[PDB]
Amino acid sequence: ESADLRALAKHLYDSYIKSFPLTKAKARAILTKSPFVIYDMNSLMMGEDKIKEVAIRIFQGCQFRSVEAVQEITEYAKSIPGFVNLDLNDQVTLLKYGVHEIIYTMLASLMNKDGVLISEGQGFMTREFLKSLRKPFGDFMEPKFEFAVKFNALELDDSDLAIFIAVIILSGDRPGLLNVKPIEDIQDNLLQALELQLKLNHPESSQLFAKLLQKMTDLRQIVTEHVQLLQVIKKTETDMSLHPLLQEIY
Amino acid sequence: ESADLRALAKHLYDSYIKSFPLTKAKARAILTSPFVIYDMNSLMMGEDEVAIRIFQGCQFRSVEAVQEITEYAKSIPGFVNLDLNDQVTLLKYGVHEIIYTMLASLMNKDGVLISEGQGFMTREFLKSLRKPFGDFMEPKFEFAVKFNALELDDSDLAIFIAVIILSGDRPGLLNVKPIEDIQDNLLQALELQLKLNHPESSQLFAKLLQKMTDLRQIVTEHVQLLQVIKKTHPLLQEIY
Ligand SMILES: O=C(O)c1c(Sc2ccccc2)c2cc(Cl)ccc2n1Cc1ccc(Cl)cc1
Ligand SMILES: O=C(O)c1c(Sc2ccccc2)c2cc(Cl)ccc2n1Cc1ccc(Cl)cc1
Repeated sequence: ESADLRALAKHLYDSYIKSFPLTKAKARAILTKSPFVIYDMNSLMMGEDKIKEVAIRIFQGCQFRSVEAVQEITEYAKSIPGFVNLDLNDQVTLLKYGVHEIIYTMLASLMNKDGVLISEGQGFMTREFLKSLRKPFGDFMEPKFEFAVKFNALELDDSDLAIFIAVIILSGDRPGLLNVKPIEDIQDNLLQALELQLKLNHPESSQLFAKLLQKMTDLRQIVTEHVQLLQVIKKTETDMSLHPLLQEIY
Repeated sequence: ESADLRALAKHLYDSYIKSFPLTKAKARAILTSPFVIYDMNSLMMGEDEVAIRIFQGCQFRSVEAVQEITEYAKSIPGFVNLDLNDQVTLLKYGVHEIIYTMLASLMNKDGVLISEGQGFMTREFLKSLRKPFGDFMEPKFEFAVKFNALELDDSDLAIFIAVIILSGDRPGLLNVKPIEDIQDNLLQALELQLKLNHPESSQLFAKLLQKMTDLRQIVTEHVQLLQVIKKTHPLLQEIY
């Protein structure tokens, strides 16, 4: 029956709002109290005032905020009906891989073709400034921006993304999973949830479900580059430290 | 209205049984099948440091518990109509007070029900621990003995725990008016329920409102201990 899921879709929006303070809705407003834009070396030196080299400072900046994003997605995951009940060793597995795919989804919410929100929306930072960095980091965030723009085209809601965020973490198709059946069953309901939500919220985006499920192809492909790229920067610069929570995931 | 109150009582009760798989009725039934843990040796058998592993299962369950509490607060009339920030606050603080209340329904003098009922840890086993954990649950056991002496049923608890949840004095509530507004309602319902289901028990109502002073005691003191437990996985620490 519908109300089964309609109400499940509600439970998850409400947790979504309660777990991530920068929503797609809040970003879209501040991308159309305006952000301080950074598009040059010095505008970064203002960015300190207003809100080791730059490419390394700015990389370590992506890392702190991601340690706090991983915090946010754990909080959200606990909320998902079933997840807390599952095997403990697999909870840790689902997050270990389920995190990054979530990140570059929420990322897209903060992105347009031109750049990316920063410091909780306080600032903006160009897609072309980023390209113009130090040899390893001049390619740090480029495919993100590419996928951001194709992914954002579906023009998803927050309420949509909350169920899709759910489906992601509860994969089953993940490496190291002892009990796969109960994961895959939670997801059968989340997919069932998601299906009706895309019909109702976006009644024109025909095969939006299909076209959304399709973007999990793009998403892993992104994670793969980030991993081996992230793996380089350790060899280039063993001076750099990583946060242990980020270590675990990686 | 004498009839409205009897309605809130039932809506709350009903939601409570859906919300909580293991009732105090059937937890009492069990207590008088369950695999007991009384030795170290029973333990390594029932699984199929050691002081650490036991503490940390209390953890995994304590987090399952939280979720079924959040599910249950949903059905409290107009709970959801509250400011979402305020919902988070009420749950955040009340959750612990309701865990020991429900941990009473699993406890008797000599130990506590385990694994959603399939087990029984001796109270004397629990007492027989290391200084970091050898009087961990000892305080708890005294609360539940005195608490269970009020012979509340789940019909009463289901109204009682709703009231814990909406206690309007929590740190950081933004709009306290409706929070107390509902609590006034659940109080009015709990009065009628205690006076109906136990007309023999005089001032039971008054006596339940004092154990809430105990609950706030046992919860700060437990807080105090899970920071003393910080004087002895990164992704898992974050889970808890
Ligand atoms: O501090 C920040 O919030 C920040 C930073 S770090 C920073 C912020 C202000 C001045 C200097 C550095 C960042 C760096 C990149 Cl290359 C991309 C996004 C960044 N952000 C925003 C952000 C980072 C990660 C995620 Cl998952 C979402 C938003
Ligand atoms: O998973 C359980 O059912 C359980 C546990 S979990 C456990 C069982 C066997 C060995 C180690 C941990 C538990 C531990 C303690 Cl020191 C006290 C009560 C405990 N329980 C009963 C319990 C029921 C509910 C909640 Cl909120 C917390 C604990």
